Amino acid sequence: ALQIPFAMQMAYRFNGIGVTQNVLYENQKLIANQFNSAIGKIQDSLSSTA
Amino acid sequence: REGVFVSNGTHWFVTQRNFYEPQIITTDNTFVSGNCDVVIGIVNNTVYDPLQPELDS
Ligand SMILES: *[C@@H]1O[C@H](CO)[C@@H](O[C@@H]2O[C@H](CO)[C@@H](O)[C@H](O)[C@H]2NC(C)=O)[C@H](O)[C@H]1NC(C)=O
Ligand SMILES: *[C@@H]1O[C@H](CO)[C@@H](O[C@@H]2O[C@H](CO)[C@@H](O)[C@H](O)[C@H]2NC(C)=O)[C@H](O)[C@H]1NC(C)=O
Ligand SMILES: *[C@@H]1O[C@H](CO)[C@@H](O[C@@H]2O[C@H](CO)[C@@H](O)[C@H](O)[C@H]2NC(C)=O)[C@H](O)[C@H]1NC(C)=O
Ligand SMILES: *[C@@H]1O[C@H](CO)[C@@H](O)[C@H](O)[C@H]1NC(C)=O
Repeated sequence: ALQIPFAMQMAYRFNGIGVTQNVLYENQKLIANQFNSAIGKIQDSLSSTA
Repeated sequence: REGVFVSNGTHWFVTQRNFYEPQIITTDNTFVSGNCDVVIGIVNNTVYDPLQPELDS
């Protein structure tokens, strides 16, 4: 394992889909909130949906 | 454009992700987008513009 900051790993993940990585940094708070909210929806989904 | 920024402690370089090869930061190695205010954890350094010493002759 080689350490790398998570906001910098996600920029590599964005280049890996052909989205130029400035699109992450210009939207980092939004992308973090969409991710945090989406993990929220997993808990609500699993907690209710047997 | 490709690779990642790194510092040896005193100087800033750009390097391909999978093998340490420190290169001077230039307008060829890098692309602009927007301005300083939006990016979390941006830093200040010169970016060398290779054309300017040619036109300085
Ligand atoms: C891109 O989409 C997101 C939604 O995922 C937009 O963010 C929302 O913006 C409104 C106000 O315009 C807020 O009420 C929401 O709470 C925001 N959601 C989140 C998760 O932050 C975003 O504005 C859109 N951007 C563009 C340029 O269309
Ligand atoms: C970081 O890299 C720079 C450039 O390779 C190093 O600066 C050079 O250091 C040598 C002596 O070690 C000098 O002869 C050069 O003139 C220096 N060049 C410049 C542009 O200053 C620097 O020493 C390195 N720092 C560390 C902590 O390794
Ligand atoms: C990067 O450099 C700029 C200047 O080029 C720094 O901006 C100054 O910041 C101080 C403190 O907020 C202000 O008093 C000055 O008026 C600012 N100058 C300008 C031109 O905006 C900036 O702080 C530096 N950033 C980092 C992370 O080192
Ligand atoms: C990095 O780490 C510490 C703790 O989170 C913090 O004080 C510092 O401001 C952080 N820097 C950036 C660029 O996030």
